[PDB]
Amino acid sequence: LKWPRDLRPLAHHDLLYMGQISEEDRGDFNATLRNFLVPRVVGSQKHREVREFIVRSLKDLDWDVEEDCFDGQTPHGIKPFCNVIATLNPSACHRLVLACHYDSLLHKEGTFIGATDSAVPCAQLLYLARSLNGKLQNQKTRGDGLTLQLVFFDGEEAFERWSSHDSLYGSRHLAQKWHEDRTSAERLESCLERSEIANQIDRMEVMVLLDLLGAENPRFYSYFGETQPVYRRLVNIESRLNDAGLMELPRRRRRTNYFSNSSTVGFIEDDHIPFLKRSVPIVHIIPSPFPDVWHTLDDNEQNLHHPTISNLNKIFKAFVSEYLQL
Ligand SMILES: [K+]
Ligand SMILES: [K+]
Repeated sequence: LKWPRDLRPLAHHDLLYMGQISEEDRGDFNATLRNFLVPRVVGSQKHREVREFIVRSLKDLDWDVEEDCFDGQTPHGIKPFCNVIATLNPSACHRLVLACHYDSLLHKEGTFIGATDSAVPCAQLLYLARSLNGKLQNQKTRGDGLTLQLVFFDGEEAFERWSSHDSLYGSRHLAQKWHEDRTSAERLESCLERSEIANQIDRMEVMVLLDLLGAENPRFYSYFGETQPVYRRLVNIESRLNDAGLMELPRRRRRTNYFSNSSTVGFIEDDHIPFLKRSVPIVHIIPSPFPDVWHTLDDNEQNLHHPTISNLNKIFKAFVSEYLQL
């Protein structure tokens, strides 16, 4: 079955622009990232400060921001959680959803920054909102029934041994909440003709979940045949940026090959699962293998690879631009 939205290839002009990184672009991203490079354990002050920074940043861009807060039982007792959902145009029927988690693992060995997991993805979502603001605000005026939505999940990490009951606290909560919140096309702005909308989760056109980003040379695969048409746009955008010489490589005459044009045999549990189970199409932008620093105290700022982050930012900016026809 074909994708419900006809995917128009990005014009060369727009590809070149989205593939440019200025000195002030790099600086802005790094300033954003610095806010996240702190321990962010569930219920802590720094975690609250990070949430407040996310909320203020997006409110300042005139997005609608909801703080979805609740208390849930964990192996460490009752804990407070708060998901952040930012929506560019609440009224638009369909959402391109980009997502990550903002909590950091409570590590048995001590202070854990979780730079790739997922401080970098958090910063990337805010950077996209900031850097594309003018174009996004223009797109919102179109009445075309599509918008951008950013979800920063709380409580992705397990408190003890990962299990169905100990992990994904924010995502399980939000997926259930949206599934049980009934609605219809008649109540929404410009739904696609053959849309089956019965609840809020049906409005999530595709969920692009970013996780474990920021290490050198990540390898991505299409984890879901359902979203192959969307995934292939990431492959194409990467190829086009390389052809144009817009990727940062350590030597001349190399290419990035992050987005493999294959599928893989790999089952990864993450915040997409509760949405996947409710028929939300998923693109999971997570590397396989995981970065070597995964869940170690070495998942820190200095182990980030900035040229890779810059390259990913170019791909993501071009992707959002293509999908929303910015
Ligand atoms: K121009
Ligand atoms: K993790």
